[PDB]
Amino acid sequence: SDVNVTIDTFVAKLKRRQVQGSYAIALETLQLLMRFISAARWNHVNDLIEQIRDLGNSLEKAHPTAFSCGNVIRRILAVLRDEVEEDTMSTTVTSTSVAEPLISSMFNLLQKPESSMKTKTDYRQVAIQGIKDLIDEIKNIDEGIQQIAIDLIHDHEILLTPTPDSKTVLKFLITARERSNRTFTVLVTEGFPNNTKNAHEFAKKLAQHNIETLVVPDSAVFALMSRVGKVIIGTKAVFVNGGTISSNSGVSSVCECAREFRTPVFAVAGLYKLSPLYPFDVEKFVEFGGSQRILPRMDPRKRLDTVNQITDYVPPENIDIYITNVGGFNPSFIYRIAWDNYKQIDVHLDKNKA
Amino acid sequence: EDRLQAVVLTDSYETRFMPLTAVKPRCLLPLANVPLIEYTLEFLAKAGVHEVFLICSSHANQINDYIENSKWNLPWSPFKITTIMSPEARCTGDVMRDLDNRGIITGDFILVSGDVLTNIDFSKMLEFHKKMHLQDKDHISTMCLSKASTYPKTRTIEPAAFVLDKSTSRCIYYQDLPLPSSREKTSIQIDPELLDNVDEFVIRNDLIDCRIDICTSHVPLIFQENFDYQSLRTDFVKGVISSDILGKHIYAYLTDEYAVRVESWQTYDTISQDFLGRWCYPLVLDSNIQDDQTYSYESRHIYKEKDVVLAQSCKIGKCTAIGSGTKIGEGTKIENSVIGRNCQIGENIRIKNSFIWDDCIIGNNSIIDHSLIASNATLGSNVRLNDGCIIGFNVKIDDNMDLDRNTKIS
Amino acid sequence: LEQSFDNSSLISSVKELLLNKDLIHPSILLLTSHLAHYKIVGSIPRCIAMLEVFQIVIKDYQTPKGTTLSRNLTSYLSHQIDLLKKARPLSVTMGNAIRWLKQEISLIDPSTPDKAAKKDLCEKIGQFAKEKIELADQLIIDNASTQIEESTTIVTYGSSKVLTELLLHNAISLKKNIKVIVVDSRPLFEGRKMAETLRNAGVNVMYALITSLDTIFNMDVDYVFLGAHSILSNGFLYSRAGTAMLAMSAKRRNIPVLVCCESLKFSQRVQLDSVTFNELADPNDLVNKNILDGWQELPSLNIVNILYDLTPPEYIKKVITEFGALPPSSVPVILREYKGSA
Amino acid sequence: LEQSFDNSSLISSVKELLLNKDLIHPSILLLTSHLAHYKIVGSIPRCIAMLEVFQIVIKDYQTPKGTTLSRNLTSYLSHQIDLLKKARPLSVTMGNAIRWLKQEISLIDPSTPDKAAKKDLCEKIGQFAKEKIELADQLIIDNASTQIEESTTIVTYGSSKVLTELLLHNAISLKKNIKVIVVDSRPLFEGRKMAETLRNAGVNVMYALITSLDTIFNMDVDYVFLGAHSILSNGFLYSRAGTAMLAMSAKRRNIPVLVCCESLKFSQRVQLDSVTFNELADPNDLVNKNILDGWQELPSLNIVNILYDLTPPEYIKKVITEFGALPPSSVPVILREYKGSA
Repeated sequence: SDVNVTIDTFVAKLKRRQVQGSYAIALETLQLLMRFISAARWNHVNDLIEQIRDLGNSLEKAHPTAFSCGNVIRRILAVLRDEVEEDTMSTTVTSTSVAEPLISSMFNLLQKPESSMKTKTDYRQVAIQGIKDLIDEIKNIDEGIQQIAIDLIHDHEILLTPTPDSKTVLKFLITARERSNRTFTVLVTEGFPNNTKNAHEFAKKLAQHNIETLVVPDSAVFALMSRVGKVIIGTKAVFVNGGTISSNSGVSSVCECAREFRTPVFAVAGLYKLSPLYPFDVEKFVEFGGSQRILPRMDPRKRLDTVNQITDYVPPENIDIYITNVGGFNPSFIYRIAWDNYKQIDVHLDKNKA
Repeated sequence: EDRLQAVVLTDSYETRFMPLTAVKPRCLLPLANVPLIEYTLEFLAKAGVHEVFLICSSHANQINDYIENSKWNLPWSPFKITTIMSPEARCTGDVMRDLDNRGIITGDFILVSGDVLTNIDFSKMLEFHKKMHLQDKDHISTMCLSKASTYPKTRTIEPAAFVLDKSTSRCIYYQDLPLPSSREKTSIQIDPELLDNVDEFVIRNDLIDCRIDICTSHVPLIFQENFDYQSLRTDFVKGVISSDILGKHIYAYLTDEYAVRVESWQTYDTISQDFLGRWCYPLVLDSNIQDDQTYSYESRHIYKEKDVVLAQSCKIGKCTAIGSGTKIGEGTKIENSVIGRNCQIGENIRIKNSFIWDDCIIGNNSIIDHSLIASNATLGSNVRLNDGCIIGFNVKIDDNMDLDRNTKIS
Repeated sequence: LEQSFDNSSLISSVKELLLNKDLIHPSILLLTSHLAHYKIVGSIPRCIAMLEVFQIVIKDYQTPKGTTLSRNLTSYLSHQIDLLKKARPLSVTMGNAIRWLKQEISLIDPSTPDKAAKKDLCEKIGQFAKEKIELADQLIIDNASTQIEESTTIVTYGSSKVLTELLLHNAISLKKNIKVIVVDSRPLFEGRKMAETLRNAGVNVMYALITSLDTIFNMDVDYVFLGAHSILSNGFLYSRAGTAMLAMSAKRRNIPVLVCCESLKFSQRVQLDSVTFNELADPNDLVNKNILDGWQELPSLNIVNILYDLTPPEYIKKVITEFGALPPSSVPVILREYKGSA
Repeated sequence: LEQSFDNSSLISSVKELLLNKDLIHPSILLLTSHLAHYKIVGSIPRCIAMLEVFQIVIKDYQTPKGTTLSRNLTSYLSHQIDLLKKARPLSVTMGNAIRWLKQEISLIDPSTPDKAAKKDLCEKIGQFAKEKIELADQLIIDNASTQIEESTTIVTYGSSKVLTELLLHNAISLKKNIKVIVVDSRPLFEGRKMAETLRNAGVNVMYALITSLDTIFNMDVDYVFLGAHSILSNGFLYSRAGTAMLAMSAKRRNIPVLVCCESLKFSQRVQLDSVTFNELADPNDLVNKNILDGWQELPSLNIVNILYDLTPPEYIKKVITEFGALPPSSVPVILREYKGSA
């Protein structure tokens, strides 16, 4: 049909960096999945999970180092998997439905011996309303942040931020001065040569709302680390350890200088940025970029080799709290939110079960 | 505006690659483990074209078997792909008069000659072309060229003098120029009669050719009558600006970053190391695009696919690349060298700076420097290679044999 | 204004002294405009440059009428110092050379006919640049070359001062295998000056940047070397900024840290906090219609940079000097037994 | 004014509400003047006192003319709450009792003849004080008594709330040898209330003070117990101040730390910094012509005190509750599975 051209034109859009960040790629893959579910022919719902899962396998295999396009599909696979169980227990006359949300996740797989009843089209409309409330969740993630993070920050504390390129920290650090009247200042480092087109824009946007700001460079952050009382991280994706994957650079070391000075480390994060995966090999989840813009000589024959990095991982030990739109959480309590929004099945999201 | 046409004209450089290139064309050779047609094709598909015209002057059947087995004869490719069969070894130019006799091309289109590899956003080259259209009704084309200012003298075959405007970057004149090995030929001449109303011009050597010319459909009709032209720039862009036709000016664009074209092995090595290093962002290798590879990226510039058997006690240095299914052995050493798929590396070999292609069973203790091995050419025990060897397709080598510099064995 | 560190008066940004009160040497005006405008230096390049321009300014005497050479030259040379004081705040290789120079001016006697003044100042300051700098660095090479095994890596930082010759010596003059990683920082890209020289000599240089500092240390890596600007009385290092982050990362990932320093560079003063005694360096350099123009005229914006900050002495495994290796907590014993007395 | 923490408006020091808008119970005025004037309480003593004075204020109904008992009592009891809000800021044993009480007011139906209102509020709030307090504490005793060997010591802090009965049980009702060390602080000398009771019952009490906290831990010592005021959502404890110093000293000298808490006392909110959400407590108490008079009328002097501060969850080895033992990082699972649902 006219849907197989759309899924590969979105694949070819996500290959060559025409969409970036974590907001835009999630909205675009969610739009793509609504286009897919509007033209699906399943004839059974366990066929429909395969028809939505092979698409996810192809799209994760297309580009693994952006996670917002790989967890929205898992989340809607989870919310479409959930209503199998609800409908199935109720239909059976003998035991009906327990209707209990939390279960021990070890043992029930270690004892296995083996009206609006079906209403075959309802999986389509419930997937469309799942699309719609995923939209209505992702578009307003800052409300819980601005609700609960003012309980977690105090007034006369100078701040540091190594991720200037996040709209979450920008909206929160504007609304901390707009509604509340907590005055402070924000040190900001540039992730040269990536955030140097963003950190100056970040300082411009904060000087328009004139919160005492100042830009530090990367090398001058340890000298000013003793003065600063707190850092804050606007991350890109966060795993089940709490070991997050951030924006452009800086945060693998400045968060370490925060940990060594016993300085608290925040991390604001939308709920769509979660991932039920694991950092198996940490370099494979890290996007090393190009060597063009760190020395523009382009050494022809002498040719001194060099390394760039557009992704800094932090471990959960260096990080302190997670400010999400569903409350504040420990780094050692990120697994349970994932299993509250994902299942055991779609973490090895692959038809070839090896 | 839209509906971009295009034409790639390969198969003009078979003089360059002569120990190879007689069993499969220049355009079908693996630069980084995959034959470099798509290094042009993915670029000009990101440019957004709607039809291409592959001129295949030689080995036309083993062009179209790959083309029909590509991802481009499938009904969602951003351009439809068409070929042009050919009698052997036509000079360039007259392909455009054959095109005008056939009469397909209407509108702006890419004159991509050779096989290029680039990062330039062609979208921002459109507004240069349209500013040329708006501020000149006597235009010919635009010629994008790179700024390789840190090195003259090492862009091997043709050094050129792209003398052009200060303000508008209109190409004033052009002249071929000799080689650093020749101390003899020391003069160029630019006669100032056409230099009347320019008043500001720049003459540079640091612009490397890449043959990516986009024009209007008027200029093949211009090229129709003047049947004396056999090259694309040694004769034409001289013979169209040298007061020959009045009111026809040609323009030339300069980028700021990497955009390069294959000339020979003393350029093939350099562009292989620039592409295999991170000097070609974002058109890089680890993204696994072309024939759905599985390249991962460690630090120190290492490229490995799945199913790679790295044996114990081996070391793999800077800037390497290994395909799937291979097998290296104990005591081997890899450095700055791409290795093809499904080969069988033996024992204690020090591969260095050599571009080993697919299915190459290399014998034990047989060290290699710059000796790029084409497909299926196996080796044996104690086969000491050395510099410059371009040992060709399917060449059986017995044991204990030594080679010399530039021994182009086939 | 919350910490008010940007109004630290340890540097004064006033320029353009037009006063013709003294005969300011034109070579020293070249030296000050060569320092402060485009910084081409480390610390001992500043020491050798200052020393071999004071060479020229003592070679061009021009003594006044009634004043003996023992009674004018310290005030004249201090007014020569004042232009460099305006240009860039002084190193300890500045200070421990100029106070030694004034002490050697002091022991001259009023009988020199201004002909042997060359033979006891030019030759003696050449003996100073020989002894307390160059052959001391030769001892640094001959002492640190035994503490590097073959086929290892080195992570320096910034522009080195002495250990460029150490890397060249262990690369070429001893031929043992080595893989130098040079890392530097915005805005003084002075690690590139090491990278050009070392790779031009033909050693496996692999340049990097300090933002990507994590992925250097996840390779096979050991033996972080560090050039020093000064070593304080406690053990706190003092060098170009961004040193201490790779120092604490290097001690964190349990690979050793060394500092190649010499006994001219130890200091008498004392501090433990990083932003206490420090140099602010020209905040227009952190821009290159630009990305932003005018931190001024916008209320509530500032641009700060730091040249100098302190690694704590828990991190440095080994300070090496020309007398020998030493723990960094034991630097006052060479403050008291060897500096000045040698 | 450098940190401006003394102007934290989480407590309001206004007093003497003279307004006769509502029928304020005289017993609740006794309870507020018993709390705020001379603090005789912990947290669950405040919970039992508040609960058994709301017992009396529901037993004395005095319903109005046209208003049903389901439509007046929450506003009346909230105006009863407001006097305690003026007196002392509320615990979580305050809050998780009063919101439960309002939810149980809500499920009454407009058919009660104000005679069975006793039989479903008095008896039900007695079942609350039984279930969520007292037999829960009995489970605390029966769960924590198996984790104390004979002939050991215990270092509590302040006034305990539940584990006074634990020390009495393991002292007398199980007869195993034990040597309790009680330590408390200025100004609420509430460890003396434990010391009087425990030594009156006949156990080896050895009182101390928190200034001398070093020499307690240099003896034979283990098993620091700690009463909790609340346990936050992260794992941060929250109790009477000076708890966290012996917590970090106890974890520092590698002897275990426990917290006897119950599932009524876990909280939904979240903080990690100590002086963020906190109570200022009447700075005239830190004086007893006195030693100083008048911190006011002297410019540039202040007297601060803190009741509540946070131990980080790295320090607590084991929070024990009536369901069982648990690591402190795992407190949200009992926030979500057992609190409210039980």
